[PDB]
Amino acid sequence: QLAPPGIPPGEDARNNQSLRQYVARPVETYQKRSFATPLPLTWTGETETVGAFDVVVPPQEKDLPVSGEATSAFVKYSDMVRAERKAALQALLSASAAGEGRPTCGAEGRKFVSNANPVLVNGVKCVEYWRK
Amino acid sequence: DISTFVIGNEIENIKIQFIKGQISVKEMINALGKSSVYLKEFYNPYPNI
Amino acid sequence: SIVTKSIVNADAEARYLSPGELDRIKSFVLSGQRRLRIAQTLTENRERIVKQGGQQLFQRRPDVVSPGGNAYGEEMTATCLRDLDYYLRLVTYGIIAGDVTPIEEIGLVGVKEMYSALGTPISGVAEGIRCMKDVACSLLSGEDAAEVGFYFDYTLAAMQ
Amino acid sequence: SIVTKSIVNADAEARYLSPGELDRIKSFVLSGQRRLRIAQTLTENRERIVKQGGQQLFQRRPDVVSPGGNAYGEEMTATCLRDLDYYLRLVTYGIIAGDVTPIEEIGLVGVKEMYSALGTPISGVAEGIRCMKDVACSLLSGEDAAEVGFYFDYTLAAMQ
Amino acid sequence: MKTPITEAIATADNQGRFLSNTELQAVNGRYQRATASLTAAKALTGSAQRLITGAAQAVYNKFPYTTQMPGPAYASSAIGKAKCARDIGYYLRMVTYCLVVGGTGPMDEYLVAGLEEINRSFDLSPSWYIEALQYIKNSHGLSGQVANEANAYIDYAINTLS
Amino acid sequence: MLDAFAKVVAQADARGEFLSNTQIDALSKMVKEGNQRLDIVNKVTSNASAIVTNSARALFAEQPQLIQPGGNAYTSRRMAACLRDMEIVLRYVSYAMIAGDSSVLDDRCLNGLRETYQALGTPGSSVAVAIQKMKDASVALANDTTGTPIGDCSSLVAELAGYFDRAAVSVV
Amino acid sequence: MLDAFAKVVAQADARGEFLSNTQIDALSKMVKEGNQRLDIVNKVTSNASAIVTNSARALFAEQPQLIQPGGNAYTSRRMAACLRDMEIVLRYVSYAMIAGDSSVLDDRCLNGLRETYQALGTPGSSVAVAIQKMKDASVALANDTTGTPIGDCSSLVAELAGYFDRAAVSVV
Amino acid sequence: ANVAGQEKIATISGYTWDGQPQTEIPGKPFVKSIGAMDYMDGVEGGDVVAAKVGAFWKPKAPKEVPYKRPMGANTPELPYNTVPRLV
Amino acid sequence: MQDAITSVINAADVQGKYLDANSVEKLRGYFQTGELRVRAAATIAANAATIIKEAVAKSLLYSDITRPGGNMYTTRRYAACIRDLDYYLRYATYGMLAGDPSILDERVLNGLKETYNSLGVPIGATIQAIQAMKEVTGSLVGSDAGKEMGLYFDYICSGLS
Amino acid sequence: MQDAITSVINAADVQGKYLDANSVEKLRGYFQTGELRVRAAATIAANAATIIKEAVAKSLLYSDITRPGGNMYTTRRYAACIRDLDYYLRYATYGMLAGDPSILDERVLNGLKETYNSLGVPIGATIQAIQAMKEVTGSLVGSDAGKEMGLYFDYICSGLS
Amino acid sequence: SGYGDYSYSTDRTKGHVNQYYV
Amino acid sequence: QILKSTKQPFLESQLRFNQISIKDFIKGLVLSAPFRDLNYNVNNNYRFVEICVQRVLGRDIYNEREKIAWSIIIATQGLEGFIDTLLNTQEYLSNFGDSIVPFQRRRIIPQRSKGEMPFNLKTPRYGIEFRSKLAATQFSWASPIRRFRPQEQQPKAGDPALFLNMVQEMGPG
Ligand SMILES: C=CC1=C(C)[C@@H](Cc2[nH]c(/C=C3N=C(/C=C4\NC(=O)[C@H](C)[C@H]4CC)C(C)=C\3CCC(=O)O)c(CCC(=O)O)c2C)NC1=O
Ligand SMILES: C=CC1=C(C)[C@@H](Cc2[nH]c(/C=C3N=C(/C=C4\NC(=O)[C@H](C)[C@H]4CC)C(C)=C\3CCC(=O)O)c(CCC(=O)O)c2C)NC1=O
Ligand SMILES: C=CC1=C(C)[C@@H](Cc2[nH]c(/C=C3N=C(/C=C4\NC(=O)[C@H](C)[C@H]4CC)C(C)=C\3CCC(=O)O)c(CCC(=O)O)c2C)NC1=O
Ligand SMILES: C=CC1=C(C)[C@@H](Cc2[nH]c(/C=C3N=C(/C=C4\NC(=O)[C@H](C)[C@H]4CC)C(C)=C\3CCC(=O)O)c(CCC(=O)O)c2C)NC1=O
Ligand SMILES: CCC1=C(C)/C(=C/C2=NC(=C\c3[nH]c(/C=C4\NC(=O)[C@H](C)[C@H]4CC)c(C)c3CCC(=O)O)/C(CCC(=O)O)=C2C)NC1=O
Ligand SMILES: CCC1=C(C)/C(=C/C2=NC(=C\c3[nH]c(/C=C4\NC(=O)[C@H](C)[C@H]4CC)c(C)c3CCC(=O)O)/C(CCC(=O)O)=C2C)NC1=O
Ligand SMILES: CCC1=C(C)/C(=C/C2=NC(=C\c3[nH]c(/C=C4\NC(=O)[C@H](C)[C@H]4CC)c(C)c3CCC(=O)O)/C(CCC(=O)O)=C2C)NC1=O
Ligand SMILES: CCC1=C(C)/C(=C/C2=NC(=C\c3[nH]c(/C=C4\NC(=O)[C@H](C)[C@H]4CC)c(C)c3CCC(=O)O)/C(CCC(=O)O)=C2C)NC1=O
Ligand SMILES: CCC1=C(C)/C(=C/C2=NC(=C\c3[nH]c(/C=C4\NC(=O)[C@H](C)[C@H]4CC)c(C)c3CCC(=O)O)/C(CCC(=O)O)=C2C)NC1=O
Ligand SMILES: CCC1=C(C)/C(=C/C2=NC(=C\c3[nH]c(/C=C4\NC(=O)[C@H](C)[C@H]4CC)c(C)c3CCC(=O)O)/C(CCC(=O)O)=C2C)NC1=O
Repeated sequence: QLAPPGIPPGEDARNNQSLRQYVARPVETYQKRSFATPLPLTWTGETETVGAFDVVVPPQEKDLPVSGEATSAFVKYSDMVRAERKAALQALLSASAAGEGRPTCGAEGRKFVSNANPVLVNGVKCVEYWRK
Repeated sequence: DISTFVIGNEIENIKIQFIKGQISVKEMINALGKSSVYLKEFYNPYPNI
Repeated sequence: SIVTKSIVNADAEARYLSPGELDRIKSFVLSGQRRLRIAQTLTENRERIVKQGGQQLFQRRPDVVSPGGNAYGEEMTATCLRDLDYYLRLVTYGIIAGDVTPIEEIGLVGVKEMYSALGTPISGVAEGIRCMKDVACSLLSGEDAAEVGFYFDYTLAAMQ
Repeated sequence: SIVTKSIVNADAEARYLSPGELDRIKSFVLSGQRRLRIAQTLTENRERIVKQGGQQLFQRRPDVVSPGGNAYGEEMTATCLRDLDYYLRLVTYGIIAGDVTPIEEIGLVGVKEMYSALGTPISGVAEGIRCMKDVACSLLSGEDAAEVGFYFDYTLAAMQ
Repeated sequence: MKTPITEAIATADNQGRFLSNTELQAVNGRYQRATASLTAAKALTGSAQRLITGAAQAVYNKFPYTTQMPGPAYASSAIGKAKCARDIGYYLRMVTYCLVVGGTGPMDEYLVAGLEEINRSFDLSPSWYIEALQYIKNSHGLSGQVANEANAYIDYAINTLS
Repeated sequence: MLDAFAKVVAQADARGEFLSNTQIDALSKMVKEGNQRLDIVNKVTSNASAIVTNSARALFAEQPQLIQPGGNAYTSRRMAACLRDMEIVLRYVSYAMIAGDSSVLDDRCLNGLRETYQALGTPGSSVAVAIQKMKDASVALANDTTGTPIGDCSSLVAELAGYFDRAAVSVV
Repeated sequence: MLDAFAKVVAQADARGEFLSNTQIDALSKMVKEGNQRLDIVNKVTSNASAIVTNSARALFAEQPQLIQPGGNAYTSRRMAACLRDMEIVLRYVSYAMIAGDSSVLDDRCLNGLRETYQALGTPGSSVAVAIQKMKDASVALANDTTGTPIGDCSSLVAELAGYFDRAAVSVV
Repeated sequence: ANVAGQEKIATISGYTWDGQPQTEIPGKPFVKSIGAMDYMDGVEGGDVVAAKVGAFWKPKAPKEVPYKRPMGANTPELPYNTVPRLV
Repeated sequence: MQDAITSVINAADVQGKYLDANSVEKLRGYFQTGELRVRAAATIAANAATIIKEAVAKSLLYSDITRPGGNMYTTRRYAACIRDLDYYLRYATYGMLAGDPSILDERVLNGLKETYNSLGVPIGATIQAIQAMKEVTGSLVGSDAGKEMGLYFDYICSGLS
Repeated sequence: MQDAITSVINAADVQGKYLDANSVEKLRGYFQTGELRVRAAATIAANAATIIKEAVAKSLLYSDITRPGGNMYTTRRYAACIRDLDYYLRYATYGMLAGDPSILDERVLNGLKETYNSLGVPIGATIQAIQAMKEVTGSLVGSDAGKEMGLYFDYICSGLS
Repeated sequence: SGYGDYSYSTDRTKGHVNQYYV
Repeated sequence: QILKSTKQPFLESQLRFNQISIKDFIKGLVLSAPFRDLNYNVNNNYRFVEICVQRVLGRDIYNEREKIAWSIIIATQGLEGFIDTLLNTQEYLSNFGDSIVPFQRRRIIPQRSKGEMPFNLKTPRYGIEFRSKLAATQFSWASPIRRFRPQEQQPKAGDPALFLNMVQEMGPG
């Protein structure tokens, strides 16, 4: 090859060094010098930089007025819960029952708990296979 | 570790005596278990069972 | 949601789901794109929907904010708007769940016990949600704000 | 106290209490009249014992109160005296309990972990208790100053 | 830092030679003055809290707009008032470092290098800190050559701010 | 250093061909948006000390251990070098906005800045937080009208936020 | 480069604290030694040509391969560079004696020196033998009376011997 | 480690903020600075108030008795024309 | 009793925050598979008796639990099995639609292994019946739908173990 | 006690198959972040005492758990906290390196909330201490590394809740 | 269980609850 | 390090009055007291040769033996003989002479987009060696201001203080 970096070839100081006092030459390369740093390519038509013609401002709350199988899907949907809900709406209002018991929370807190879902307490029916 | 339930003055008797090599591990554990740091934690608040 | 109580309905009856139940889970998930667009409108309009919600509430019920009202002073009025931010949030849950099941077990079950026990006029908080409804439906079209409308008036119904 | 650890000593040894243990529970309870008088002196002298306690502490350790010291400013200096009020209180417990058992499991066990973790110089707080000791023993006779000072220097020993 | 000791090493190091008798005399003169210097640093430390709370009050008496004007730069809040007394304590702490070391080396390194760029950026005024240091110069209570050494480093800070 | 006009020439040169008719028309849109690009840069350099100082003040409120004794921005000199870094990054982000290409920003500002902070011990995660505070302080002063005619500068403030994000990623 | 007095200031600035009362009393003992710390620096500077040359001559008598052809101290330029290195390590030990702190010694002299002698081929185990011979020539000359008043300088020649031991283990 | 430095007992070379070990000479880790304070006596438990290390009731002897004598049968062995290596 | 939408709303509500991009990101993932789950639950409803008949004949039909002394000998005991296996194939259908196995431990798993130990029902043969029932369910609904329905079967088998 | 590689090997082994493209695909994803985790665990080891001192002073040092009667009054009780907070900052460092939170519930989470209820330790103040400790940890290690270390803090807070 | 030990009732302490204004 | 603590106003006055040249101004900035405090006292003799070759001669160190060869000028002649030897090389006088300020010579190739990492970024004022003795820290111990009660400056999520001021509108309109 050559000498190592910096060593004038032929003026080494470890030529006839004794082995008993020989010190191993440390390894040093041309990395940490700046001449051997890899630059951007830039003759193959590629610069590493970025600027205009890069950045796009994408609106991604607003992709478009959303697809037809969301609205055409939709308007089918609440044609099929509309009869449900207003039946369930004034099932609340003139279900204006009286009051039992003593008010345990201020003035409310009577026998039944307010707006409690009856399907939960009433939907789990215990059943005996071969009921007897 | 001894840190949050000792005061500092309890078992430095045993540590320095062990770091110097004067006592082996088993003496260090036996002297550790029969110190009042142990019965203040594992003997006082529990029954004999 | 419509998915969970269409299941627990057919769960109790020892049967699977009928076409009437499975053509609506099907119809609901194709509706899911349109639901997130509606809840997305109310999500970052809470500054105006709540602020302007408490706008008409005090103009219609000055007693609750006047001295002696429950929401009197700088303190209670802040909490006075805090509850409206709660109920506006639950309506966003009901729109995405396709049902008032999220609004049912949060903010509706036993709500009269809380507000009676807090000294708050429950009719007054019902007036607050109605004022939010006119602001919310003014932010949306045609049918959309119709589904996300039906959820406020359900909360109005259960809150009295 | 002397009563509780003379018990737990003889408790561990599977035996009752010897005359050496029962002639000292006896000797301690007859000492109880004189102990409450001593603790009664320190009880309503905390205004002077603490404030003059922090007097000599800052004159001897101006670093802790100087800018950069741990107790710098109006804030930390108030807490700077708060700890001295704590340790002066525990000494009143030790005098009535006849032992540093109250001072042991309060303010002594793991004290270096706290003050090291607070950035406080533990040697500095030891200097504070010594300044309180000279004020405390200056308030009592020689027979009492051999006790009230006696509990401070134990706190000095465990605090370094 | 710039001490009397390191300015003697540096004089010998700048030419590549050993410490001559020129440099031993400069180190000896540090040891004669250090008796008055280490009793001034001990006394400024011992009365540091009563000197900082007094000097912050001297700034608010002379410049009362700093407690009334809204804005981040002023001590018109409890957070702004704690940061003012933090700064008085920075200036007093560097003085007792210069008395211990024996030269204007700690506050050259920690305080005065880059100080003009901060006061321009954060809208602080060097006349606030001159008034705070003129209080400490008149209220530390020292006398003799102990007060000569303490005032020699307080006047070094007033000359950099002005 | 090359701007947006010189990058489409440098890429067409490695192909050895003239610019097309749609490549001239895409550059004629960048000439028509030139006065609005010149008012993004005019607003972030006429307020350069307010972008830097208000964002530094917001950083030591959020990360108050940087100005504690022993900390990273604790002295007068480490505080002045901290504001020097925020003023340098805002200088080279503003250079990349008038060019349209982030070439000068990483040729001579971001070139080796991550390994400068590692040899020094400076926390690069906190420098990225400081850049993100200078970003939204700069895009808030970009889309306010205040002496400009009304129009759409929406794709220009998206590009300006892109150079601020490029600098904050390249530092940690 | 900072002395014994500026070392305790730099340790207290990292905590942001004033000096303790025991820290100031321990600096008043270094002032009290004083005159005799300056006696040790005066005694190893007035003999600095003879510390180096007598312990160089003693080094090539025990290790004769160092001056054999091919050895590391064989030529005129390589021999004059061994005596130049012994005179430099003796220079920065006397700087660290007058400062009371090994901070001028291991920033200016000892930092990077082990990796430098390995790049040159210089046997660092033999440099350490030449440093330990200058140590014995210095501590035998530190505690002779010869124009000084009689007293106890034993805690200061234990510090001078500690600087020579630090330079001799950091060279290999 | 912070208590020992804060107490002026001894400064313990720790880690820099990214976690590399501290060192005064860049060869090996945890090397410390020394001088005018590790050889000075009487401040061993310095700033630990009322510390009692060793015979605190008496000043120690001067002990300024430096002489090296002929160490028969234990003068250390090492090679000639050499200097010993190590791994 | 929460579905995928209920669980997403609960976690987003339990922190008091709105439905951010991450919460809606999973919700969109559930709506994408909404078409697959209904058809999976469609065919399972049709072939409920056929699936259970295939599982028992493939796993535990002729083993000696079926013979005298085995755990399934008497006709009441045999009839309890297909009644019992019907719940596993039914509740697993509910978990497949709801996209969340909360209904299983709410209504099936709790007190289940503690009940079989009382009756002395062999948990080992039970899981293999469900495993075989999981194997036939992947036949009908396909691969990915079988992956979905199969994901709740072993959830039952895991907790029942 | 499994890392990301152990969990990938277990799932690929539990089906008896080799490491296919999907199993190695996640393993390559873990090796890419291997450089980030060590530097994250590097600075956390350096500033362990500083992070815990910052969290307690920012969350629960100004409160009435610190005052008499509060849960942290006596010096033994205060010293137990920073001992206790050290494990959360330490074990979270292990999860950040291993890339899998299995070590947390194996050695921290199990019997933890059941232990604090025994002692009467407030779980509410504990999580906010860890949340504040998570906030300072994002300061040191950066954003994405804070996202990694932060991903195991709330795992502790979730299970400890 | 000691000279300083915790009981829930004597805790008079907004820390099991966390209204951070106290 | 361009601070007015580090300005040299009398070197500047002798340059404006044509007394010294730019070669004497460049020499006076290396031998100045801010350059010895901030740069020379935080490097060893080998990395400081790398700093002064990159900033005075305008080019990079050739290899690790050029650093060794020049670092013995600082140890035996001091810093004043090292910058006289560097300024009197023919590499300096052919490029800058005595009237031109130095620069980084030939950093970027004419058609490329990137450069070669400018020298103030390649070597900062301290490095890996010396960095450990004097870096800074992150969170030391200093007992800072306690910010007092501190959540509460960022209200926690449920809580009705985020709507304070929005209560404000409430009246009239
Ligand atoms: C006291 C005992 C003692 C020794 C044995 C030698 C050992 C020794 N040999 C070499 C050095 C060498 N040794 C060889 C050896 C050989 N050449 C070949 O091609 C064959 C493999 C073999 C011949 C038989 C070579 C080529 C070199 C030169 C290496 C080089 O310069 O690259 C070196 C390096 C220094 C130098 O350049 O000489 C040392 C220490 N030296 C001693 O002091
Ligand atoms: C004979 C009458 C007749 C029509 C009017 C259309 C009507 C129509 N449009 C779409 C569907 C669509 N059509 C478009 C097209 C566009 N969107 C835009 O913004 C652009 C203007 C334009 C492309 C250039 C898109 C994007 C969809 C998908 C909508 C969605 O996202 O769901 C579909 C469903 C799939 C498809 O076939 O595309 C149908 C049937 N088709 C017909 O057979
Ligand atoms: C030397 C400095 C220098 C400048 C700053 C500009 C200043 C400038 N800007 C505009 C012109 C303009 N400037 C803006 C910019 C904006 N409008 C907004 O609402 C946003 C806040 C902002 C985006 C950045 C717009 C939108 C126009 C065009 C107005 C239109 O729509 O016609 C014009 C008139 C020419 C034209 O209309 O094209 C001029 C002279 N030119 C210069 O030579
Ligand atoms: C050139 C440098 C230099 C100095 C040191 C001082 C010189 C100096 N040293 C001492 C004073 C002294 N010098 C010594 C030193 C020693 N005695 C021994 O037997 C040891 C061999 C040696 C220590 C290594 C002692 C011990 C004293 C004090 C006298 C005593 O303790 O009896 C005094 C007397 C002043 C006094 O005691 O108050 C003076 C002027 N000035 C200078 O310019
Ligand atoms: C998600 C469902 C939900 C609701 C609704 C709810 C109710 C609710 N409202 C409260 C108080 C309160 N709420 C209000 C609000 C009002 N007062 C008025 O004047 C008006 C009529 C009304 C609003 C329109 C006020 C004033 C208080 C404080 C009452 C008091 O201090 O006594 C509180 C106690 C305070 C607190 O938690 O900090 C609760 C829990 N919390 C919930 O989680
Ligand atoms: C009963 C046993 C007992 C003790 C001793 C105790 C100490 C204790 N000291 C504290 C703070 C403190 N303590 C100090 C103390 C000092 N500064 C100085 O310069 C002096 C050396 C020293 C006092 C003499 C300071 C400055 C703080 C506040 C630290 C900070 O704000 O960061 C705190 C945190 C705030 C608080 O809750 O009070 C506790 C818990 N707690 C206990 O239960
Ligand atoms: C150790 C060397 C050192 C010095 C000298 C130093 C000064 C210093 N003072 C500052 C702020 C400050 N300084 C003050 C002080 C005052 N304002 C007033 O109205 C009072 C009259 C006056 C008290 C004398 C205030 C209120 C701030 C906060 C200003 C802001 O936040 O913008 C800041 C801005 C960063 C921060 O908010 O902490 C620095 C860097 N920092 C250092 O590290
Ligand atoms: C023109 C292109 C260019 C860039 C980008 C650049 C960065 C750069 N910033 C530096 C230092 C610095 N950078 C900071 C910055 C910070 N520390 C913090 O804690 C904050 C998080 C943060 C900003 C607020 C500090 C404090 C230093 C001083 C480090 C020191 O000298 O100890 C240094 C060290 C060299 C010196 O001070 O002499 C360089 C080279 N230099 C350049 O020439
Ligand atoms: C940090 C303060 C500092 C030191 C200490 C230093 C040493 C240093 N010693 C060198 C060479 C040398 N050093 C030695 C020394 C020795 N070889 C032996 O065999 C003996 C064991 C030992 C003498 C006791 C020799 C022989 C050379 C010449 C190597 C050569 O010519 O290639 C060189 C190469 C330049 C030259 O001398 O021509 C430097 C830079 N440089 C510095 O900046
Ligand atoms: C590695 C997984 C692991 C953890 C986490 C663990 C916790 C643990 N925390 C304990 C106590 C404790 N923990 C605390 C903690 C606190 N007080 C507060 O106010 C805060 C909310 C909180 C600090 C964040 C306190 C005060 C005690 C002492 C309780 C007592 O003495 O009654 C104890 C009792 C024994 C002892 O500390 O020696 C254990 C075993 N053990 C483990 O193996």
